[PDB]
Amino acid sequence: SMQDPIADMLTRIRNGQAANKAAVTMPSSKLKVAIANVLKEEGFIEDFKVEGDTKPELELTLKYFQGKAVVESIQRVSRPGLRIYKRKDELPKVMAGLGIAVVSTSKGVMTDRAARQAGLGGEIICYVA
Amino acid sequence: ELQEKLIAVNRVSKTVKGGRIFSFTALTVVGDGNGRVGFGYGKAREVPAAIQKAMEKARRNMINVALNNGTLQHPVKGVHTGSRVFMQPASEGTGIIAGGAMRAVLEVAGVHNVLAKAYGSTNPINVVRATIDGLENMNSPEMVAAKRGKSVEEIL
Amino acid sequence: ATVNQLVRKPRARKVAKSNVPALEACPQKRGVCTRVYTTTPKKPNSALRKVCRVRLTNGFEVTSYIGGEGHNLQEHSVILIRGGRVKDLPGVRYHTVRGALDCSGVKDRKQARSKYGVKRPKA
Amino acid sequence: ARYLGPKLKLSRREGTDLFLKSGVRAIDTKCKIEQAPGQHGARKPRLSDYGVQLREKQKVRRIYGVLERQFRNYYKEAARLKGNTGENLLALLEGRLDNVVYRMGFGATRAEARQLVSHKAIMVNGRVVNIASYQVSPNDVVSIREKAKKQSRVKAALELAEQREKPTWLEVDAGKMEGTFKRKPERSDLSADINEHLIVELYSK
Amino acid sequence: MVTIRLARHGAKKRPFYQVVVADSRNARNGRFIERVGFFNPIASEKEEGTRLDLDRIAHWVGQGATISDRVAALIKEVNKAA
Amino acid sequence: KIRTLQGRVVSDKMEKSIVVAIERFVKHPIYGKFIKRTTKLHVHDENNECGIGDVVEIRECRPLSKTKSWTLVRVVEKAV
RNA sequence: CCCGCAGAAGAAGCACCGGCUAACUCCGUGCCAGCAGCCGCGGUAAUACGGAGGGUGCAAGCGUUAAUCGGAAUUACUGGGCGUAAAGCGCACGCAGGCGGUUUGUUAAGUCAGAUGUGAAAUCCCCGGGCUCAACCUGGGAACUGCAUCUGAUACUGGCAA
RNA sequence: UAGCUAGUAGGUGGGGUAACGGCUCACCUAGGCGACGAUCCCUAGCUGGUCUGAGAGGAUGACCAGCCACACUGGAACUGA
Ligand SMILES: [Mg+2]
Ligand SMILES: [Mg+2]
Ligand SMILES: [Mg+2]
Ligand SMILES: [Mg+2]
Ligand SMILES: [Mg+2]
Ligand SMILES: [Mg+2]
Ligand SMILES: [Mg+2]
Ligand SMILES: [Mg+2]
Ligand SMILES: [Mg+2]
Ligand SMILES: [Mg+2]
Ligand SMILES: [Mg+2]
Ligand SMILES: [Mg+2]
Ligand SMILES: [Mg+2]
Ligand SMILES: [Mg+2]
Ligand SMILES: [Mg+2]
Ligand SMILES: [Mg+2]
Ligand SMILES: [Mg+2]
Ligand SMILES: [Mg+2]
Ligand SMILES: [Mg+2]
Ligand SMILES: [Mg+2]
Ligand SMILES: [Mg+2]
Ligand SMILES: [Mg+2]
Ligand SMILES: [Mg+2]
Ligand SMILES: [Mg+2]
Ligand SMILES: [Mg+2]
Ligand SMILES: [Mg+2]
Ligand SMILES: [Mg+2]
Ligand SMILES: [Mg+2]
Repeated sequence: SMQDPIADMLTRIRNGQAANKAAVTMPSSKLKVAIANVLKEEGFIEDFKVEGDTKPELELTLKYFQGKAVVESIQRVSRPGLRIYKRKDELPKVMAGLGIAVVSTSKGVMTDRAARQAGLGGEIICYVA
Repeated sequence: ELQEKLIAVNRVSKTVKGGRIFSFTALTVVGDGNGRVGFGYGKAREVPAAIQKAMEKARRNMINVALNNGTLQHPVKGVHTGSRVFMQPASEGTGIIAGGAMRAVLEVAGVHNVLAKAYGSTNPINVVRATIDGLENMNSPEMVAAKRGKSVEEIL
Repeated sequence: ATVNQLVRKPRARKVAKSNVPALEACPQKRGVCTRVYTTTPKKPNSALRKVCRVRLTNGFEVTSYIGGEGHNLQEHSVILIRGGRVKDLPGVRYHTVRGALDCSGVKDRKQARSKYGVKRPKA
Repeated sequence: ARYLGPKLKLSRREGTDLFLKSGVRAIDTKCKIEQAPGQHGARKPRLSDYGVQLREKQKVRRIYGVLERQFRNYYKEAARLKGNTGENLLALLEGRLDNVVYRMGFGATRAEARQLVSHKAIMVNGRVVNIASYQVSPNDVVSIREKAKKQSRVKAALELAEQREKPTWLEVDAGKMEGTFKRKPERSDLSADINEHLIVELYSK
Repeated sequence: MVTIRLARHGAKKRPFYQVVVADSRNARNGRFIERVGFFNPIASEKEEGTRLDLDRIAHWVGQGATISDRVAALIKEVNKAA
Repeated sequence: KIRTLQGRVVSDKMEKSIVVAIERFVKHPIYGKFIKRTTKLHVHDENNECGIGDVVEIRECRPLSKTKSWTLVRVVEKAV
C-alpha cells in the first residue's frame, strides 16, 4: 500500500533527474502543491501545474543546468515510522546553508530560512540539497 | 609549485614455473597549494623506478577543488569501494584533524583546517579515492547561485 | 534494526570477561608456593620455563611464572603475584613480583632493574 | 624541573640554533651543529609522521625551557581562549617573566634571564617577583630592582641585546633598567620557521 | 528557630564567611534556606569585603529570625557607611 | 482551573468504583518514536452511572481507599 | 612576608631503543639462559636474550599490574548489515501492535510560540576579583536539555463529522 | 521466572490516629494486579554530581552538599514539641 505519498513525490523527482526526464507527472494534493511551491520559489524546479476535476494530476517541469540535475539530493526525513519536530532554535542546516530544508510551520509550509525569521519551528518535511 | 607526497610502498609477488617474482607498488598524491589535487600509482621491479611512475602519473589527471579560504564549504562525503569518508569545514586554529592516507591528500590540496573521519576500510589505495571523491563534489557559494538562477546574498 | 524492533527488544552489549580472574580486581595478591617445577613451552618455542604453583589467599590454586634468570623458591614460600600472561605456556596467567616478600631479585642485573627487584648499585 | 644537561646537545638533535647560548662566539665554531649527537649521529634516517610532529613539539619546549606537564597546560589554555589555538599558544610562552627579561636583554640567555628572576632581582609593577612563569598582561612595568642594578652581567648582556634583533612591541632603558610590556606579540613579529600547527595536531589526537 | 548566621567556606588560613538564613538545628556548613550575603576578614583595600542584602534581613527579622552576634556587628558597620 | 484528566472505563465490577485507563502519547528517550502508554486509576464514582466503553473525566481528591484517590466530574460518550 | 651573612655549597633518578613507536652499535651465549602488548625473536656474525658504550622519552618522579571509557560504525538512535563472507521463518492465514489514498468543516491531543511558578548550594562554562605566579578561594552571569500551569497559532499527525 | 493475591479488591458502619486511609474489626459484594512484565530469583544505598567522548552516549556514586536506613543480633514500648 502507499503509506507515504510525499516520499513518492521526492522519489519521482529523484528518479526523473537521473533519467533526464523533461517533466514528472504524479497525482495532486493540497500538501503536494505547498511543497512544489517551495521547490519553485527557491529555484529548484522551473514550473508546476495541476489539471483535473474529479481526480487532479500534478506535473512538475524538472530543471537541469549545464547537463546535470539541479536537484542534487532529495531525502525524506519525517517518515510515517518516525516523526521529526524541531523548536525554532533546533532547526537543521542542510549543506551549511547552501541547501534548503522544507519545514511545515503553522503559517503554512515554508523553508527553514523563512521559519527562523518567523520565530516559530515546525515539522521538517525533506532535505532538498 | 607542485608539492609532492608519497603515501605507501608495498611489495607484491607472482608465482611462475621457476618461483616467486617480486615487484613494488608505490602510491603518491600531488597538489600545488590550491584546489588542483592529483595522485598516481606505479608498479615496477625496483622502488625508484616505481615512485617515478606514480609521481609521473600524478602530475596529470589533476582535478579542481573549489576551495574556500583554507578549508571546506560544507560537510561532504565520499566513497570508493571500501572506504566511506567524512570531512567537515573548520575555523582557523584546529589544523588537519585527519589521518592515514587521508591526511596526505589533504595537505597538498591547499586545505588547512578540517575535521574528518574514515569509516569502512582503511586500505590506503581506496581511501585516497574516497577523499578525492569527496573534494570533487564540493560546491561553491556561486555554483549554487548559478544553479537556481540567483544571487549569493539571497542564499547567504 | 527498524525502530519498532529496537523498542520491543533493545540492543544488547556483550559482557566482557577478564583473563586474570584470581586477582579479583586487585593489583597484587599474596600466595603460598606449593610446587616449584619446570615446563617445556608449546611449538615453535623450545626451553625449560621456570614456573610455580601457588595457593592464593582468596582460595584459588593457580600456576604462576617466575621471571628472570635464577631464583630462590621452595615449597611453602610466600610470594606476590601480579598478572599478565606468558603466551607460549598454555595455562599461565600470572607472573611473580621479583623482590617481594620471599623472592629475591635477579642477581648481577643492571638493566630494566626495577622490574626485577634489585637495589641500585652505587658506582 | 630544569634541563641540566649540555646546552648545544639539544640544538644538534633539532637542527638549528635554539639560542641557548649567548653567542659571543660563533655556533659553527663551538659545536658541530649539522650532525646529531652520539656515535650514530651523522646518519639521518627518514623521519615519519610521529617523528616530525614530536620534533616540532620538542623544538618549541627546548627554546623556552618549559617541561611537559606545564607545557601540556599551555595547550589546554590556548585552546580554551577565544580564537586561533596554535597562535594563542605562542602568546602564552611569550608572556612568561623569564622571556620578558630576555626580550629586554637584562640576562644573556633564557636561563640567565631566569636566574635574575629566580633570585628575587626583578620587579614587576614595583614588586619583587620570583617565578619564571609569571604571565604578564599589557601595561605591566618590569624592571631591574635597586638590589642588583650594579651587577657586572646585566649591562654586559645589554651589549649582546643590541646585537640581537630588537622586539618591536616592548620598551626598555639603558640607565634606568626599567621596561614596559606594551602589548602581547602579534604572530608575524614572531619568527616564522616555527610550525605551530604540528604541535596542535600532536595533542589534538 | 530560623537564624541569620555565618558559614565558613574558604581555604585554610583564609576564612570566607557566607551569611545564610538557616534553621538553627542544622550544621554550620550544611542546610540553609537562603544565602543573604557574605563577609571576608582577609579582604584587601580598594575593594568590597562585606556585602549584606538588607532587604531580606529586615524581612526575616519581622518574620522572626534571630541574628548571630557576629552578623550584628556587620549590620553595625554598614550602617556607618551610608 | 482544576487539573483534570479524561479516560476510559475498563471495569466497573466493584461497587461505587470504576477503573480508568488513561492513554498518554509520549516520545521514546532514544529513538524518537511516539508510543502509546496506559495508566490505570481506581476512581470513585457515586451512584454507579458508568459502564464499559464509556469515556469519563476525573479529578484528584483525598484518599478514599487503599488504591482510590480519584473521583469523576462528568461523562461523555456512553453509547457505541 | 621581609632584611642579612657565609657558601656552588647540602640536593637526580626511571623506563625504553626489531615493526607498531620517538631512539643503534661491539661483545657474551648458542632453540640453551632468556624475552614477549600483538606479530613473533633464540638451532655460532642476534639493531629482539644478558652486559657495555651511545641515544630517546618523561622527570622528584618513572615504571608495572588492576579497573573504567575511548579508539570499536565491533549492538550502529546519531551510525551497520542478511544472493555466495554470520544472518529471510519451508509456505501461508490472521488477532494485539505498527503504518495508512483524496476534499471540506470542526476540534486542539501530539506539534509550535510567548509568559508565569519551580529546576538547592557547590561543581561545569563565561567575564571578572584575591593569595608574588599557579593550583586553590570567591563576585556576577550563563546554564540546569526538564515539569506543571495559563493564553495564543492551526501547516502537518491524531479525534469527531459530511 | 507466566501466572500472583483472602485484609486480598471495593462497599457500609463502630473503633482508632495530629490527620486521610483495610490503619483495625464486624458485615456485604467478587473483585484486584499481570505480557506497557504481575509474582519469583540475582544484585544494589539514591541524587546533585564524577570519569570518558566531537557529540549521542557508556561507565560510576570516594571526598563536598541533599535525602533515606541502621546503632552488637532479634524484638518491644516508655518519657517527651
Ligand atoms: Mg576494518
Ligand atoms: Mg632496558
Ligand atoms: Mg581555542
Ligand atoms: Mg624491540
Ligand atoms: Mg624508530
Ligand atoms: Mg626486554
Ligand atoms: Mg643457523
Ligand atoms: Mg653475537
Ligand atoms: Mg560503542
Ligand atoms: Mg576495547
Ligand atoms: Mg558489518
Ligand atoms: Mg550464509
Ligand atoms: Mg524463502
Ligand atoms: Mg501474510
Ligand atoms: Mg491521512
Ligand atoms: Mg497543544
Ligand atoms: Mg512550551
Ligand atoms: Mg547550581
Ligand atoms: Mg590575577
Ligand atoms: Mg489538524
Ligand atoms: Mg483530519
Ligand atoms: Mg471506613
Ligand atoms: Mg469514621
Ligand atoms: Mg548491599
Ligand atoms: Mg567517539
Ligand atoms: Mg561490631
Ligand atoms: Mg535493634
Ligand atoms: Mg520536652
